[PDB]
Amino acid sequence: NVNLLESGGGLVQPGGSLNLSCAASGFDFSRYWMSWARQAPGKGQEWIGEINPGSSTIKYTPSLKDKFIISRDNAKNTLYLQMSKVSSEDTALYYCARYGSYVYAMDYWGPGTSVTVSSAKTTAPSVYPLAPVCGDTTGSSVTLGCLVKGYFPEPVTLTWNSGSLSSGVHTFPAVLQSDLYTLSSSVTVTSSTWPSQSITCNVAHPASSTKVDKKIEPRGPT
Amino acid sequence: SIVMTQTPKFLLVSAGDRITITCKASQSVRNDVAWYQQKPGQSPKLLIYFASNRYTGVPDRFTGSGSGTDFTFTISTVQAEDLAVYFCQQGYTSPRTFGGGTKLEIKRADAAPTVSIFPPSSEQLTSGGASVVCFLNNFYPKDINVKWKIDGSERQNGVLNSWTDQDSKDSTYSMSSTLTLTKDEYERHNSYTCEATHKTSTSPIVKSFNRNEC
Ligand SMILES: *[C@@H]1O[C@H](CO[C@@H]2O[C@@H](C)[C@@H](O)[C@@H](O)[C@@H]2O)[C@@H](O[C@@H]2O[C@H](CO)[C@@H](O[C@@H]3O[C@H](CO[C@H]4O[C@H](CO)[C@@H](O)[C@H](O)[C@@H]4O[C@@H]4O[C@H](CO)[C@@H](O)[C@H](O)[C@H]4NC(C)=O)[C@@H](O)[C@H](O[C@H]4O[C@H](CO)[C@@H](O)[C@H](O)[C@@H]4O[C@@H]4O[C@H](CO)[C@@H](O[C@@H]5O[C@H](CO)[C@H](O)[C@H](O)[C@H]5O)[C@H](O)[C@H]4NC(C)=O)[C@@H]3O)[C@H](O)[C@H]2NC(C)=O)[C@H](O)[C@H]1NC(C)=O
Ligand SMILES: [Cl-]
Repeated sequence: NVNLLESGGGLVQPGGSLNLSCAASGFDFSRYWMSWARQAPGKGQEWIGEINPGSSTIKYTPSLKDKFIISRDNAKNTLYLQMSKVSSEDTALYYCARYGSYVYAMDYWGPGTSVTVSSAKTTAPSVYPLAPVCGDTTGSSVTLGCLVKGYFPEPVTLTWNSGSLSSGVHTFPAVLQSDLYTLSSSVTVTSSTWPSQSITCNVAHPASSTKVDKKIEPRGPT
Repeated sequence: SIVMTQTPKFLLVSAGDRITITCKASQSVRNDVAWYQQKPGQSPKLLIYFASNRYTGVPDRFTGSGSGTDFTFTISTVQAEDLAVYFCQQGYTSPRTFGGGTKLEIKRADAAPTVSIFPPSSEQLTSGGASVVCFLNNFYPKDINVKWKIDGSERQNGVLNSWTDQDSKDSTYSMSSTLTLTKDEYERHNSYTCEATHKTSTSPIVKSFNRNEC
């Protein structure tokens, strides 16, 4: 049961260095070619490089061949990407990928690990509960929200009732302004549900070790 | 390095229709072409390899064809779940370069947005800021305009908008609009309004509150 899981991403200052890891399971890692790719914000996928099972062949895209180094540890089932001299164009989601048997096609991609290259300071979010006033409803349902402001870098993870509530949820892409992100999420439930069944927004920001629960409480008729 | 030129960059199709994407290589790449599908929030999945072979478990409606420099990818009957970015790749020589991608959007029946407005939370007001939030949810088509008014006067400075990707389940879009003031400016006015203009109605959808009144 094939699995890849990248780790090691996060904020790195321009000109700095960062090592990414890719943990593999569910197949004989020592028999497969492996590769890295990345997707920068708003751009398509970009192939970074590849490495054969015995590490005797390692190839890169020319623009990256002097910044990045690919390596692998077959004994530990791990693939690595050594990033150095990074710049703003290296900000991206980085993916590790297996090549299919005897083909140069990428038949399994990991979930990705986010890297941000910036000199802006790490900042913790403020988390604000949003409830309607004056009894505002849309028909038979009510919409509540959660506003996450003033943080850096991405990512923030937002859930509702620790993930138990996923239907009727819209979580919007984070938007950057003056080196701080805003993110918001709305949840729509039936008027009967709330507030008798509590609704809580959970926000996690590992870069600032922030973990916040904000219960939504009424400020108008229910 | 070989350039893979992928067209069109965008596709808007109704469910049930056929689509064809084209990838042209700057030099011959034999049959060493792969096609991938990347759904919103997910990693890419391999659909086609060696130009025209379906990868294990890929459904029949996906096919590819071509050789040399000219390659196509076809969905015979598009389904709503096929909303994704599709991209080609040549694997003939290194670097194994990708095409620029095609974003496939799904056509559906018109839907007016569901609009909700929220005054600043008291927690934020304590810290000296004041954000007013308007959600405009589950609408189609995607083109929509939001205007903020404060005591009847349009406000543009301080507005931050975010849009979801098209939903794979109901094929709608949603949008969030946040107007951020200082607490002092917020308390200088009483009426806050978010007005949505969308092709479904001749009239704007107007959601409003007064700081002092219900
Ligand atoms: C990302 O990963 C990579 C790879 O790691 C592996 O893969 C990953 C995925 C993991 O699995 C990981 O577990 C794996 O290991 C990491 O790279 C490693 O990084 C460490 C540092 O953190 C390096 O360790 C250093 O190695 C130096 C020797 O390196 C040379 O030889 C190595 C073995 O062959 C070779 O691998 C290196 O590439 C390098 O090779 C040379 O390279 C140069 C230029 O590139 C060439 O010109 C040479 O020709 C070439 N030679 C050869 C034979 O190839 C050690 O010297 C160094 O020790 C010093 O530093 C540590 C602190 O880091 C101290 O604790 C030590 O005590 C020692 O300190 C030094 O002490 C001397 C005194 O004896 C001082 O000299 C004095 O200095 C004065 C001026 O200040 C005066 O000049 C005075 O006269 C003079 O005597 C030194 O100043 C002092 N230096 C310091 C800094 O304090 C250390 O052991 C690994 O080599 C490197 N491995 C690879 C493969 O790259 C990477 O870190 C990681 N990054 C991140 C962000 O995670
Ligand atoms: Cl590429």
